[PDB]
Amino acid sequence: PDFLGHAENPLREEEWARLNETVIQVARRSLVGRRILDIYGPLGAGVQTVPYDEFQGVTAMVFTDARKFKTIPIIYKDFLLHWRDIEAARTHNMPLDVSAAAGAAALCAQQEDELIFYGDARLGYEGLMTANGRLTVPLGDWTSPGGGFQAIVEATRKLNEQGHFGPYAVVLSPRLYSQLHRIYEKTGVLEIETIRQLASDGVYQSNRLRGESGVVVSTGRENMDLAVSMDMVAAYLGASRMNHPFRVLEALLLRIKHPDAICTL
Amino acid sequence: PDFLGHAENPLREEEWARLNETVIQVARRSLVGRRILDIYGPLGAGVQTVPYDEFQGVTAMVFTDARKFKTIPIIYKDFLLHWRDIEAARTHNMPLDVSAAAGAAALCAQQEDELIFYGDARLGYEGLMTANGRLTVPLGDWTSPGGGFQAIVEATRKLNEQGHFGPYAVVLSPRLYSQLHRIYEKTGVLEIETIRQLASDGVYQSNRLRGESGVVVSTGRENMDLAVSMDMVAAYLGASRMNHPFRVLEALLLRIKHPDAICTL
Amino acid sequence: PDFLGHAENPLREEEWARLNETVIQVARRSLVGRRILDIYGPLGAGVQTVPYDEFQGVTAMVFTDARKFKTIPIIYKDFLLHWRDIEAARTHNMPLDVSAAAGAAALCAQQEDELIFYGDARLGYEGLMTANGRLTVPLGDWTSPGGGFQAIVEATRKLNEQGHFGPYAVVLSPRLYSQLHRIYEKTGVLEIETIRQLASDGVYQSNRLRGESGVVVSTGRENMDLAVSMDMVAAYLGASRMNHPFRVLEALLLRIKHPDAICTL
Amino acid sequence: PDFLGHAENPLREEEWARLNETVIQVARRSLVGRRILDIYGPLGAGVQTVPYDEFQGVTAMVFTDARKFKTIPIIYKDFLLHWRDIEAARTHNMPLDVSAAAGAAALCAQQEDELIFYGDARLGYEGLMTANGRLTVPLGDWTSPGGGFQAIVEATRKLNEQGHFGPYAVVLSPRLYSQLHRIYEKTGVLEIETIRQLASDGVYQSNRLRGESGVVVSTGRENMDLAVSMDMVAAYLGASRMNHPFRVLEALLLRIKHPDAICTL
Repeated sequence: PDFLGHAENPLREEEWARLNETVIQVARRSLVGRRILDIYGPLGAGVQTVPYDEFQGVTAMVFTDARKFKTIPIIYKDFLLHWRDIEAARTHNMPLDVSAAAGAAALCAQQEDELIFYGDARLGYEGLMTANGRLTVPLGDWTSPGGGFQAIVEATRKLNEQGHFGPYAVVLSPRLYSQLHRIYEKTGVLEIETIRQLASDGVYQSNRLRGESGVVVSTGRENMDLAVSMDMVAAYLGASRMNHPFRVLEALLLRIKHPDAICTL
Repeated sequence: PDFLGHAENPLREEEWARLNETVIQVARRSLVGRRILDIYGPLGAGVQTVPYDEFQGVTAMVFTDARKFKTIPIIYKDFLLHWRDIEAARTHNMPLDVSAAAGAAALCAQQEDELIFYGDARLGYEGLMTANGRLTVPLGDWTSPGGGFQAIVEATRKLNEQGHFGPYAVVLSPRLYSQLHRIYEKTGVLEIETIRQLASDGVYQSNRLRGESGVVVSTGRENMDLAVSMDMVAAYLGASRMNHPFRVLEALLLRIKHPDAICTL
Repeated sequence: PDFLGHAENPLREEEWARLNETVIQVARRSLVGRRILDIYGPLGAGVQTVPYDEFQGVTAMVFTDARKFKTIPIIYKDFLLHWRDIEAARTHNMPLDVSAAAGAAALCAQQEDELIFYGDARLGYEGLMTANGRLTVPLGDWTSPGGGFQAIVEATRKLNEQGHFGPYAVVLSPRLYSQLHRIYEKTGVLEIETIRQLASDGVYQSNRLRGESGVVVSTGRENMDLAVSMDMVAAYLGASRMNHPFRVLEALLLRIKHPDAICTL
Repeated sequence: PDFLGHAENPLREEEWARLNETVIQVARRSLVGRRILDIYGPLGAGVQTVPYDEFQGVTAMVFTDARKFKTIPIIYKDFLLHWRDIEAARTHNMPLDVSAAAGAAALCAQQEDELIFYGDARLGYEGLMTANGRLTVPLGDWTSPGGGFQAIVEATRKLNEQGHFGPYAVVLSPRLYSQLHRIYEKTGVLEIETIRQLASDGVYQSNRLRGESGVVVSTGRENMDLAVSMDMVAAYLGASRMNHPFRVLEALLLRIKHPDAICTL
């Protein structure tokens, strides 16, 4: 009967394909970090450590590669399919409900963006909001109509003088996004279109930022990367008590190879 | 073991293809000069001199081709891959990190744009900012709202009277770009849209220009060319001390076949 | 002529085999550390980081493998074969002189033993003489006939009470080795035979130890390992100026997975 | 991907062979009981009860085999391999780390020797230190130089008068082993060589014995056996939460078929 037995992929190939498509699609729709960072290609699930810097190195002599090494975190969320649903979908209703997968993937991607913007801060992971040498600037009197473009211009000037010209990118909190998206306030048209023309790559909004945020970054690779050990895939754990629990995995590591292209408002 | 040996392409065909794709892609994204100049097709790395003018020529008689001849410069930047990384990527992590290639290509393309806009000025190379018979015009009181469009109009009029009508193109410094991109200042809408409609080919911004710049040019071929000896390719030098150093090459020459279509602000 | 050309293995397969045999043989004869430490098998030259501990680990949740990660050093020594010698040995004298390889390998193995016993101490590497939680004991009045066996017995008792019984091993400095190897001094026969019977694995002498040393360790695996990235092989660098320089490589890392089985005199 | 699936031997045949070789090798090195007891051959994991005596047996009549029957204990220790390590070793580093297996096997073999020498004493299991009819003898004034050989001689005499001549074997505690291994103390040479010549099979040391111990036994089969249900093998339990837990099994039973060849000091 094949269901009075333990395990080894209760779902068929079509159902696995549908599940993976759903999880990948909702991840791609939700994630905002993966739209300004070039990704070090998918290395495979085997790797656990990746270099964090750039290779600039030159009786017996000993040579120790002194760049840096950091371990790759792993993000997961659990979800459960009832016993009878799979057995039905194998003969009964051809669709298999994958609502739980969508919910789990949404939570996982939200945690991913939170991890990129804020590091764990005690495990040693760093982030676009906590990187050392962050080029911090003050962003005060934002409520004044026309006081947000000034901070963006001074920030991009500070990055230009440090040697980092080229296309920029801006990630703003929802409140600041609305404030800059509502008013004209300086000379001409809405004071988010001028910033969008200044950034030349895009101005995005991230829900994970706190009340006041808004870093501008230099989108070029070799400034900041994103090591993808493996993209979001759904994995089967094992039939606990004749049900079927799964897990959606992801293993990303932000590496700030050059923390000069960061400027926090 | 193939790594206790010297040389001859440590990278496989797939890795070479990825490296060349990365370098070409970042070059194409960064370069601004190659968007207003038609390119004399890639001649191959063999050539070292190209004619700089147009052929208009008519006891024994001697005939000397008296047009002009100039040598083609070559732009390069070095980068280094560690020894173990290639050996790993051959069996371990399938990706090979090409961050260094991206950085080197960005620097090389920046130097390319600098070379086009400013010549070497002592090696004899000339440029859109230093060409003789440049049709120089004064650009003063730019800060006055509505004082930038006037200079563009007088410049395009000066080019029209010299016999060079047709589509134009404008390359402005970042400061002037923002100043014209921020204000309405004359009659109607933002005073960069009217200039964009006047130019009919595009108004671009180049980071390599100094504080005050902004030439307008006639985009037609036979007015100004761009001799491409070879596009940006990554070349392997030779394993110095069991590491692997590379070099990204480029050989371009701007030739101003007719310095009437230039006007510096 | 094949010698008016650059590179790619000037030596034939027989000569390479002889060279590798010589270097491996002298290494195996000289090394004393590899006789009390089980080796994590040769991982291949690709790997650069290995775990330093034992896996004991258990809105979305993030899991960071928190054991430890350390990079694998690399030990090398250079040697040079004259130009004409290889060309002769290809037709003239069938032997190729490999004296330089033997000297380089001896120096490399000496540095290896020094590295195992003393860590680099500033690069972060640790060693049987500097490990934290070392169970230090005082070894005074060694000159007194019969005062060396007492220290060994108290040290092995201290290890027994900590939970580490099983076979032991002892590594003594040359001076202490002679002192214990010269005198009877307690009850019966030479006071190095009783210690040898107590250790049950062997009492060895290492030249790299300073004046006063003599740790006793528990030889079992899972107490202390030795990660072998690659054994000593001779590698060819590249014909600099028509000569032929080589290099003998080695990449070992001592990992003290459990610094309870150490006791320094 | 074969790792987004549950179970059925995550390790390949080579890795299983290496694991079993490591566990068996460390067991064989550590165990001291299996060096004086002939083993009733490996019966297979199926059996759970073995006879404990020797068959000496002769309206309807009923015949009940009245020898004895005892159940075979099972000794295990758990260890865990991380999720990513197996996936890496399948493509990345060819070695698989088996340190945990070595530690678990060492603990299991230590428990085995403890079980042989001391029975469970409440489950009914018996041992060379607790067997009834043990021929107990007093071993006092051991510290006196030459007072240990006397006890061994009187013990072997007591066994000889009981009808059990033939080769003997001696298992002594570490303290008594050192005391007899340090002094000459009677007539000639070290007072452990004479006992070794008296025993004719070997004098061994076991760490599991308490402060004062030292039985001498008659090594012949049919006096005392060792029923091996199955030797130490590593078994896979099942992927709990995408990790991989294992277990090393062993099922031995000491059976004292004739408790006359025992004499406790």
